[PDB]
Formats: sequence, structure tokens, C-alpha cells
Amino acid sequence: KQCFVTGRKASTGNRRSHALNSTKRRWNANLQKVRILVDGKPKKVWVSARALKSGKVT
Amino acid sequence: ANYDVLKLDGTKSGSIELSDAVFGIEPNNSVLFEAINLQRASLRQGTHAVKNRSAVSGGGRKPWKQKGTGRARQGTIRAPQWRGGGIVFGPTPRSYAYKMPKKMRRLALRSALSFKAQENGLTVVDAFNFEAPKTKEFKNVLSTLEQPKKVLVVTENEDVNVELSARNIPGVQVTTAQGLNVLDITNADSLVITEAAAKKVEEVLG
Amino acid sequence: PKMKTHRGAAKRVKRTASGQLKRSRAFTSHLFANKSTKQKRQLRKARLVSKSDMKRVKQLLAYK
Amino acid sequence: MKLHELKPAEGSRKERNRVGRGVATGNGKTSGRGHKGQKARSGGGVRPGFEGGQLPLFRRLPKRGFTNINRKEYAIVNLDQLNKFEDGTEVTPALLVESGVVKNEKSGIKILGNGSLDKKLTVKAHKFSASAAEAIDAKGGAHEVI
RNA sequence: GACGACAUUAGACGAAUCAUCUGGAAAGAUGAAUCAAAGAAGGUAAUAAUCCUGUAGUCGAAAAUGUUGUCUCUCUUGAGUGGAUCCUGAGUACGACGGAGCACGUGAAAUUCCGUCGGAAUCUGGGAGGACCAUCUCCUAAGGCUAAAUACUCUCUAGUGACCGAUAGUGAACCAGUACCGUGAGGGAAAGGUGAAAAGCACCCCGGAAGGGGAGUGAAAUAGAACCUGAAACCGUGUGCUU
RNA sequence: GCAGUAAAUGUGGAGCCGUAGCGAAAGCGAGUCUGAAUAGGGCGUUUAGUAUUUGGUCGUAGACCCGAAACCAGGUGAUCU
RNA sequence: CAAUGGUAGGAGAGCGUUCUAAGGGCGUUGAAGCAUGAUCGUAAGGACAUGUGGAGCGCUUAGAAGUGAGAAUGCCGGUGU
Repeated sequence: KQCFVTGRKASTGNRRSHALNSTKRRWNANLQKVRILVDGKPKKVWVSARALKSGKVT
Repeated sequence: ANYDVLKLDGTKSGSIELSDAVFGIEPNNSVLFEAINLQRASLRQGTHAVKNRSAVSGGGRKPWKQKGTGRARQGTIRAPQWRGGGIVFGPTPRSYAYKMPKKMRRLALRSALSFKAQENGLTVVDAFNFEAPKTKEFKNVLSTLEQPKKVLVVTENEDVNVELSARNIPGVQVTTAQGLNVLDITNADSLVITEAAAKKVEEVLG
Repeated sequence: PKMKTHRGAAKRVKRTASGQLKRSRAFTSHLFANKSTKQKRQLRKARLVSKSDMKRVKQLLAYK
Repeated sequence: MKLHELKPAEGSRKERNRVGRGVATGNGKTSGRGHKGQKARSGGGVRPGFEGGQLPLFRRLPKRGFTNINRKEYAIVNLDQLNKFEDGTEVTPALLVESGVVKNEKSGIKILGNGSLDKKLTVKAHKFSASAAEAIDAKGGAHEVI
């Protein structure tokens, strides 16, 4: 699950409680399934919502 | 302070003034001992090792349960009491060389040379002029100079022909003025030094 | 390796000329209404580390 | 000395004490550790400064002070340290480094007064104490702050 | 690609000792010599510079590979003046929220990254100098490449050690990751030494054989193959003194 | 670090300790801090340190040796049940 | 003239073992090991003789340590009851 255009992906870090108790966590990208024009043929692929902010034509 | 200079045939040619600051001091036996000891510990390349209970192959499971068998409790097959595994405090690779202050090193050299100069164990020659390596000729040279079995010959610089001429004589070692060391001087029963080498040593050693 | 310094103790003592350690005083943080004027102003001074404590904590401040 | 008759300096060497080898040595069974408790265990004993759960000294006491990130601390030269020069010499930080009376200039040279001059010479250092300046001038010879 | 250059993957030459004693045999001892750019080392029936293999030194490649030098080859302009206009990396830098990383405990985060939302300036610009503003100084992000100094050793060559000498040293000196254990991952041993030479006992006798006693080999046979030495525990047989 | 035989050693003076202390610090300095004080008091002055090393103790390392029940990580097992 | 019981424990002086350096020695006219003995020193321990053994090993001074076992329901072997 990566973004098709940018390369944006998930990453790992910690969830911290008020007492600073660490528990492993994940940060997923805002990936949406959209039909874009890869090399001529239309195709549905994962793109991050930020890569769609300006420049990608569904 | 005055040493008569001899030719390789043994006849008196001239004389040299060798200082009492290098060849007439009272030997410091404490510093000389420390220098010899440091010198001989510097030649050790301690590459000895054993395998403790971690380096010995296998032995990772508890051999039997802790209670109920009637046997002494054990935890590994390679424990130090077991045959075949585990040395507790063995040799480890390490260096044995240490350092002495610079003035102590030069005092040790001066004391070794002064000791070799008071026992009438210092013979000064003018030059060597060996044009070819020939062991027999160097042996005759040493015999004409009446030197003991153990002798240290000292040249001004690296005389290749003298070095080659004295490699195979047992108990004769060749060195330069800068290559002098306390262990080598104290080993030899006599010193055969070239006049130029003597002057160079006097310059360097204070 | 190199021996470490007790960093809590280094924030509490200063070494003097003859090798002693000058220290601050306890009971000098709050609750000053429950101490006498003489107590408060004499706790406003510096003592040394006692030699019993010294033989206990010699090595913690070895580099100071 | 000879290599077969060499002797160490008297009182320089001493045989180390090997522990746990028989009871005639005095350190045989328990090896000098007494009988039981932490002190007898291998790797036992307690962290230095620990007081068995009594609040330790360096937590009974408060912290005080701060460190100034830029202290101008100076290499100091006293008056009697200058009598090793001659009369009429012009002494500067570089000259007194050369003469070795100052092994390093830490942030400058400060002249202080402990001995006396007994000489007549001009000095040029970074700082002076009042006594040092007056004692330099009393015998004639100036002090330039540089 | 084409001439050389050393280096390596076989190798060659290479000095100088004879005699007697003891002994089974000498290299040992005694005497008298000799070589040494060679007295490192290992063998030889005991301890050899001169007996052998070697060592110092010198010489050596058909071929097939590293490496380096020339000259071929292949590429190709490089300064300075002005500066009016033009360009100099955008969903970037940055911010908020949540995290991570900086010696530094979302926190002053300075400096730096990730996720989510916001989201710039274009040299009269932008960033940094440990919050932040001013001045001053230094630098020019959001494109990419880059040898050397550094790390490590399954291998190969040469060597070294106040490192071990068969319960040690690798688990494994010996057909060892093998006998053996487990369904499996896995776990994991024990076991070196005749003698210089096998000269390893022809023949006779008891015995089915195994064993043995002679004879013989050997310096030695309680060195006979489980074979160097051969401790102690333990097992026997005789006795001097005792019960 | 360079040279040297995996020596000694030579060179290498970046550094380190000492020659001055006092104060939180600015800072002053045979004194300094507190204090309004030239008072009182605290720490200091009226020289010996430094490099290597034998011995003893301590710290970091498994730190004198053997011994848990257990915890975690990656694998192997339903041919018994 | 005085002192000398001793556990935890402190201090000192030493005995042995392996290895290394240098010197000086011993060995097939028999080394080390092993065995026995009625020997010497205050102890650790050191010699001598004679058998076995069949090639290596002391002494001096000084350096290093895998330096000393009767006990760990110790480990491995052998052998008992």
C-alpha cells in the first residue's frame, strides 16, 4: 500500500499515555482508490489525498 | 676519558676523547633494571587464549531437571567443573609493553654504556672498510682484536658489508649508533665501535 | 573504561584547596514558619562533608 | 649490570597476594570475605554511596549554583616569578611562554603579587592586580594592558 | 589494441668432516680440520654449520591470469567587461496536531525526519548563528555522482608466539558433526604412542580352539600387536611377628 | 601519528597535572566570600609536584565458582492424545 | 631482660609447580617419570642410594602465570561393597 505518484506510505512510531507508556503504532497515508491515466490506459490505483491536492487528473 | 684507537690488525693508530657524561657516569642499576625489564616485556606478543563457558561449543540446555533426580543440580554441560568445557580465568590476548620517561631511557642507555666502559669492555676502531662480505675475514678481525665470544659491533650507519660479514658468527651482533638498546649492550661482553659511531653516540646521548 | 562522575553529587559540592568538599545545607527549601530565626540564618552558611561521609563517597567525585 | 645477575631496586617489587589457596596463608576458605551476606557473593556488594535505603547524603543536600558558559579565567604570574628575567627586559605573553613560566595562556596573562621584583623591567600583560601594578612601578618600569 | 615492465601459477644451482671410545646405532665424548652473504628449520638407529632435505645468494618459465609504463585510441574553447531584462530545483521551505531522531525524556525545539491538514518568497530573495525579535556575520535548501585514509576474514601464501600438548588444545590430532539419542527441529560423544627397521615369533610341545612353554628376531619380548612409561584404588599367592 | 624488526628507541608539545585561591557568578586575587563594616566568621597564603611502575582496595565489565523457578525472540511438532 | 593460645580478619617472611631470559651444568658410562629406603631442614619441602625406565633435565639470578584440592547430593574415568 503505497501512493502511486508520490511514494507516500505508512510509518511506525509510538502511542504515548499520560504516564508516558509507549506502545508501538502506525501512521497510514490517506490513500484513496482513483482511476488515473497511467501511460495511456486508465487504471484504478492508490493515490494519497495530498498528491491529489493539485496536479492529478482522475 | 681517553681511549686508544686501534686498527683492525690490533695496532694503536690514535686516540679519542669520549665524554664522562656518556661513558664515565656511575651506572644507575635501578633505571638499568627497569629498562631491561621493559625491553624484554616489549618483545612479548601475547596471543594466548582459552574458551570460557560461552565460547565452548554447545551446552545450552539444562542437562536434567533441578529437583527430584537425586543428582547435583547442573545448568550446562560446559560448566567449569565439567570435563570438556569452560575455563574460568584463562589467558587473554593482551600487550605486555609499557613506557618509561624519556630521560630515564637515556639514563639507562648511558648507564649500560658506562658499565661496559668500566669493565674494559669498550674497544674503539677507526673504520672497517670491508669491500666484500666475507665471514672468515671478520672472524680473523675479531680474533686479532682479542674479543670475547659475545661482542656487539657498532657502526656509524648501516654498513651492509659488515652486517653481512657478521650475521653467521654466533654471538656477534651488528648495530648502528641510533639502533643501540640496553638489552643488546648488556648482553655483549665487549663493544667494538667505530670512531665515527662513538662520536655520533656521544652527540646523541647528551 | 573511564570511571564516571556522580552527576548529582557534582551539582552539590565544590572542592576546596586542601581537598575537602564544601556543601550546602538541608532544611532550606520551605516551611520557614516552623524554624527559628537563628536556625534559618545559621542554615544560611556552608559546611564541609564530614570525614565519615568522605570515606563513603570518595570515588563519586574523584574527577572534581 | 649482567643479564644473569640482574637485581630490581630494593622495595620496588612485592609478591601479590593469592587468595583461597590453603588455610596457612590466612585467606583460605572464605578468602577474606567473612561468611555470608552480599559482601561474600561474587559481584555482590552495594553501589558506592548507597546507605541501605537510608536517604543518601547527596539527596539530603540541595543543589546550588550554575556554570557560566563563558568564564574568562586567566593564566596567572606572580611577582617572584618575574625575577628570573634581567633588568630592562620587556616581558610579554609570548616571551613568558617561551621561558616556560606559563605553560599555556588560558584566556590571558594576569600578573599578581606574591614575592617582590628586586629588578627594573617593563611588562605587558592582559590584566594586572592593583598590588602587581604598584610593585612594578615602584622600581621603575611600566605595565601596559594589552 | 600494442609494445614493453616487473611480479605468480611448476622449478634449477647452491659452501664446508674425518678419525677413535662407548654403544644396537652416534650427530654424544675425545682429537684434529673446514665453510659461512649459508650457525633458520626438519630428518638421519642418541644431541649434525660441514650425511640428507634444505638455508643465504643466484637463475628460471610453453601457457593462462593480476598490475604498471610508453603511444595508439576516444572526447573538446575560455577568458574578461557590462548588466536594462531573464533564470537559479513548489504542494517545496515552513506552520499546527501526533510521533520519531538529535548526548538533549513532544518538549525551548534551536538543528532534522515521518504521517495528517494547512501552506511561502523569488537576490530589493531565502536559510543559519540553541526560544524568539533587531543588527552583524556566515552560507545558498527543496536534483545527482565521487577515489583515498576506515571495518571485517569463509578462503590462499609466507611466517610468529614467557599459546595447548590427548580430561588440555576445535565438538572432532584417530575416516567427527560420525557411533548414539529424538517424529522433528535439534542434541552430541568416546577413541593418539610396538620397534630404528616388521626384522610382526620359522620350527617343537600341551590344547578342538583360545591361550601358553620352549626355540628364534630384536639393544630390549613383563617392547608380542589392547604393544612407550605403567601411579593409586581394587584383586590374589607366599610368608617374619601376632591373635 | 611518522620512522624502526609486530623491539627498544628517535621524533611528535594537540593535550594533561602542578606552579593560587575565594565566590553561584560578574569578578577580585595572597587573598577572597558574606556584610553597611577597616567587625566578626567560612575557605585560603606563610611552596612540591609530576611521569612510569610493584603491592592493596574500589568502579565498569559475567568480575571468585557452580545452582533456579522464570521472562522474551525465532523455529519444530496433531505418527500419542 | 621481655614476649610468643587463637576464629572473622590485618600484616610479614617463605616453600613448591609450568614457562621465558642470561650464565653455568648434567645426560645411552643412562634424562624425566615411577618404586623403595633406617636421610636433611623450623614448616611448606630438599637431597642421596638402589631397582624400573629409555631421551631429555637441573642449578643460579631475574621475569611472567591456566601456580598448589579433601569435601561443591562437583564433572570424567577406573574399581570396590
